[PDB]
Amino acid sequence: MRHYEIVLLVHPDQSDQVVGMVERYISQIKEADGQIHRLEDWGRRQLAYPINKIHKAHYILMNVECGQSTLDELEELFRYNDAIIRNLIIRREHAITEESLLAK
Amino acid sequence: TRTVSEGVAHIHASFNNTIVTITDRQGNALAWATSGGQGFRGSRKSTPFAAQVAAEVAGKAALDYGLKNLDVLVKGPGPGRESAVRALGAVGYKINSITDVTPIPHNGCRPPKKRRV
Amino acid sequence: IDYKDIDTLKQYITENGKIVPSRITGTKARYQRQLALAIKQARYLSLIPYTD
Amino acid sequence: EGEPVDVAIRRFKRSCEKAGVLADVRKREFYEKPTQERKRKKAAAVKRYQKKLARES
Amino acid sequence: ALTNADRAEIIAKFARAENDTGSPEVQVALLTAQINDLQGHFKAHKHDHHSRRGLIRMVNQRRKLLDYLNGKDHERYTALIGALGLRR
RNA sequence: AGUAUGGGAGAGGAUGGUAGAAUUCCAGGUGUAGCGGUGAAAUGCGUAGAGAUCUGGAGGAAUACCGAUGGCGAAGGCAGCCAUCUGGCCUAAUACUGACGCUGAGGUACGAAAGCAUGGGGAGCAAACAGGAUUAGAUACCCUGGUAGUCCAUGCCGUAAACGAUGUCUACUAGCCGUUGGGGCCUUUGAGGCUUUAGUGGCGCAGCUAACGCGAUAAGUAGACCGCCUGGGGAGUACGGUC
Repeated sequence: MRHYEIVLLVHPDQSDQVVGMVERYISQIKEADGQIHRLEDWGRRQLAYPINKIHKAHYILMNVECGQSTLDELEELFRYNDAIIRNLIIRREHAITEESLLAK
Repeated sequence: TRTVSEGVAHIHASFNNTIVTITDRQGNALAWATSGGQGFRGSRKSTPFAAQVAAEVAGKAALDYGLKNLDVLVKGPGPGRESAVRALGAVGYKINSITDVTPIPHNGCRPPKKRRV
Repeated sequence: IDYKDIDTLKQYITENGKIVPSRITGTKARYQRQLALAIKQARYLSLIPYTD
Repeated sequence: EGEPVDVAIRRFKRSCEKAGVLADVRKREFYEKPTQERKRKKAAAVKRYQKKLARES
Repeated sequence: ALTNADRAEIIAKFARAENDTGSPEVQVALLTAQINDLQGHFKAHKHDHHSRRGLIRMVNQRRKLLDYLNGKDHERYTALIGALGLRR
């Protein structure tokens, strides 16, 4: 019942399987009511500073509407998935559907 | 024995004393000098001239390893920081770049009290 | 303004990473607050360096 | 390439002065209380405002 | 907290006249609903002193409106306190 | 005076997670004589090898830049980022209740730091304390170490130059120049100008004041209710009483 932007930085070594986890999370969100307003892959980039001795990583962006329970479950999954290093959850009011920058 | 073409010199400048150390890249030290080492013991340690003589001694020591070019990193507020680089230039080493590496905390520990001198 | 706009952010970020004062940038107060929040989020997400 | 070492040192000194790194360590040398910090900031603001008003008028 | 729908329902239930929003009954009902809702919050947060002041303000306002309504019309006051379960 | 619906700004409060700078320590590599400190010294420290630099790990506390005569809060006070719970305030025209108000003896709630009770934590700083210095003397100012405490949870204590040294509420009384959050109007080529509202500042007429000075944020002109004063010391003290 709220809009959220999800930013995930994922390990390059495990970046080969990202299509699996993204689909799994999409299914989990769709389970309750589901609203995936936007899903974007920024592409592999170089981290400004070494994060856990990883000089580069992959960036995922998701503009989603979901319930509070879905929010908690997603946070738990992000915490307990090792491949996902660093995540950001930001509550937003109203929807963003236009194609975001840095995704070209 | 080992000879390295590249060098890096750290000038640790403090109010009480000034120090210069020449190392190779990756941080393995070669030679070091101090104001007290070349005499000048006491409050005279802070004088810039002590830094000049220390830099001269350090350059002479590094001549054996024969690094003709060295980066320079100056850390800490102290007199003679300019004198150290001037002495290195007079010795003749080629400075690739000069930078300040003094650390600034992001509001960390409590400093000591003020002095009622 | 948002965190992702590194090109715009760098203009109001100094070379050392310090945020530029409103005195120099000639900006409105609300804009400066939004800008600083965006900068901090960006350097958390590792799109710009905290220092150097 | 051919810039003198003295000129390079002077340029580095000017760059450091612009950066203001040394002032941070000078401040960090000793701890200060909020009571003194508030007074210092208020006095600085008053002086700046007075100077600006004098220039304008 | 409380949505707009539930407030609309209390307004409809206690509205003396159409569009009536400022009646003592409507105001007292809204205050009582809000006070009961905050009861859940104050158990999870015992030391939130800054919001308890607003809760106290709500209670005082309800007391004032109830006393005014009692002065204006005794039967209405009895009906309202009976409907909402208020002891006084 | 109050209510419903739309919009806005904010370090307002409570819980949990998380990021980076720096300090201390621990372990590995380079390598040789000092390091530290002061007005000058000395205590202290260093060849079972320091200081310096790089690498890796542990832990505690606090949030650089932004930052402001800026913002929020009844006051005391509040500053990295994210989520959840939650109080107030500003803003436009309609709709609704119809004086439902102001103050307030008793009473009650909150209330910086220090201090107290149980359990935990302890990096840096540091009352007491040890030592080195200056001094006719040093019991201190300086220097080398250092405990309680500073931190977290759960309670108590109820005191500050807790200050604007100026109790709350209402109406009226020349002007000039700033700033923060809103509303409206005119230019235009998109940013400017004007007015209004709620806050926050600098000059200033009348008026007031012993003087200093205040001056639409009154200490001016008037009204409502409250607290408090009656030469200095003895004295916020003795006895009694409540906690």
